[PDB]
Amino acid sequence: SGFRKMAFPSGKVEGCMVQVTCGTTTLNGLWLDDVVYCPRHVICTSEDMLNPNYEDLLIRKSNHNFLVQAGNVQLRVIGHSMQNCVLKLKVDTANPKTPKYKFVRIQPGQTFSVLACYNGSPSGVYQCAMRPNFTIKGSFLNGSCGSVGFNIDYDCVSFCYMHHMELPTGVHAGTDLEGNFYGPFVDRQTAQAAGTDTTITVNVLAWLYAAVINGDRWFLNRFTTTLNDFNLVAMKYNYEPLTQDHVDILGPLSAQTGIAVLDMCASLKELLQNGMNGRTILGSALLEDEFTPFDVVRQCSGVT
Amino acid sequence: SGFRKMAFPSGKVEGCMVQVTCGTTTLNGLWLDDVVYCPRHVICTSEDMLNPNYEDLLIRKSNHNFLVQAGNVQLRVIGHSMQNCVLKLKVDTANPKTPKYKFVRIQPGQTFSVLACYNGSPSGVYQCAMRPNFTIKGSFLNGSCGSVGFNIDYDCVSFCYMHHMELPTGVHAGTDLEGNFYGPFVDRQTAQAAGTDTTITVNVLAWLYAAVINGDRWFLNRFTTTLNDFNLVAMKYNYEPLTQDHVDILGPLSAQTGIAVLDMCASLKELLQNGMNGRTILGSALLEDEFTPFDVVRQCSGVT
Ligand SMILES: *[C@]1(O)C(=O)N(CC(=O)O)c2ccc(CC)cc21
Ligand SMILES: *[C@]1(O)C(=O)N(CC(=O)O)c2ccc(CC)cc21
Repeated sequence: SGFRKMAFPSGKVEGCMVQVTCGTTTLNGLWLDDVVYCPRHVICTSEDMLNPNYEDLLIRKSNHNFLVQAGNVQLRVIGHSMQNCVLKLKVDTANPKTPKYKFVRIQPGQTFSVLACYNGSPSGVYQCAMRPNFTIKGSFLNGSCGSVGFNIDYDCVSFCYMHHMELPTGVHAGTDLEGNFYGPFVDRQTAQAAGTDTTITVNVLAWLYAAVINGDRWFLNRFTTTLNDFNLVAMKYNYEPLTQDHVDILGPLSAQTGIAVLDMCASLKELLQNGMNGRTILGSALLEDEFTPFDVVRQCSGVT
Repeated sequence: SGFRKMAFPSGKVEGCMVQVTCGTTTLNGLWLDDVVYCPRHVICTSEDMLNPNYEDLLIRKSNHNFLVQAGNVQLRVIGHSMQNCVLKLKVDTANPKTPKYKFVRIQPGQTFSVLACYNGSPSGVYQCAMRPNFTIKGSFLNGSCGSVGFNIDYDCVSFCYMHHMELPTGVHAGTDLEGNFYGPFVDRQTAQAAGTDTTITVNVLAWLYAAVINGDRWFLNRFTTTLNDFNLVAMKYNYEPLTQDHVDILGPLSAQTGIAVLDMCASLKELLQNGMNGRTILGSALLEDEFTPFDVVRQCSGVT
């Protein structure tokens, strides 16, 4: 019993974190096999950040200008290339602690763990979600760029995010491990605003199922709804539209609890219209949307 | 910018988790040097749990009745002893991945990370706090016993908790690594009720300082208070009494923000009396009390 915001064990990713320094800029790198992946803005000064031409700035850099340190030992850089917004630094040593891994580009609403690092050293791990506007709400200070987001399936780490930026509003932006930003963001110190940060409806429903499984049932109402009626209310409350794909994904949670997906939708609709009335659900006074249906199944079943 | 519920990187603790089986019961163990620590109720059947006499049950057990597996390899048990509510299993091999470590008994209000495990395998990591009634609100399923709580200071892991029990209300109880339970709980399947779960006042204030540092300032009021006036309101709201020791501990956060501790107390007093009014602080609709002042300093400064 009990339901917590839980991150994946971070050991497999801690064994991959390195420090990358180019001139006077230092950030984090991800060492997998004989390649170190890092934000391409490691080559920039704070002045260059205002309007960088990365291809031009990279002409002035050779292999020996990238200092990669793993623990307290220096790695030899034998090649470098820019792929989208990441630099790939070929090193002469394969990372002995390289886990089984994949690079995945996640969809909005998907959750992942972030191992926040500074100078190639892990400081903490937390769980977050790719917002529908393609930002994440992380906890990142100067030097955190290059910190990665990931999911784990038994022994394989699927890297899905690398941190690159903080928008002027304090929210965060980054890329997949191929260097492609999530959303319309660019690695430039220019005013970039995020779109509407809607609530991830399918995740709120999954978390309502977790609440029922853990005994918080006060919010269960005597109503049902349809996808179209529910979505009219969801639109009004800045909730993402619910599709039949989302209903399908909640099927195992509906089966475990005996609560039809549309009945849970009607309970959510009443919570939106009436509010919490000073009550809590799983120790929260707001509806939590950073647990996917897969997260709820995993946590409630004890997947290791 | 941004403030998250963050756990310590778990790698150092993942390298210590083992599976301990005695007869038909399997739980987790913590392998440090040549000793494996685990809940003494690994020797019990579900029937024994109702009214166990551990000393008597242990007479029927020899070294070879404790099966310890680290990864997919069996460890040889060459000694066993009961210390309070934990068993210490001496093994013939020192754990090669033993980090620098200490065993600490924490005070209520102190936070720590839990690496939830099943069959000696890590499933997730989350941050929690020792409640003032000496329970924790974790996420633990059957077989999670033996999972540990810890804090890290650079390279030294201070183990503070081992999971032993779930109370009939869904809250959790356990011991320090010397086997002494936090609070009045016993390792027996008998109705045990928790006392008042008060709010950790000093932690709420630390989190209000984190909110100010991250730009959420709407709640800052034009008032001040005294410790005695504040405590009269805190008692009414089931908040822990604030002492001058707590004020001292908030000193660095008071200095960083320029907000006197007693002014923050008056802002908290107004939040308690007026409520949030549908507003949020750091994405929360309730006042968060599972960040200590040390956690706020660490996260806001980037300690690795
Ligand atoms: C990136 O290098 C970094 O560490 N940060 C700080 C952060 O808080 O995220 C940051 C902020 C902005 C930019 C512009 C692309 C880069 C970085
Ligand atoms: C302990 O062996 C365990 O794993 N659990 C399950 C839990 O959800 O915490 C448990 C519950 C009760 C007791 C009685 C002491 C032991 C354990």
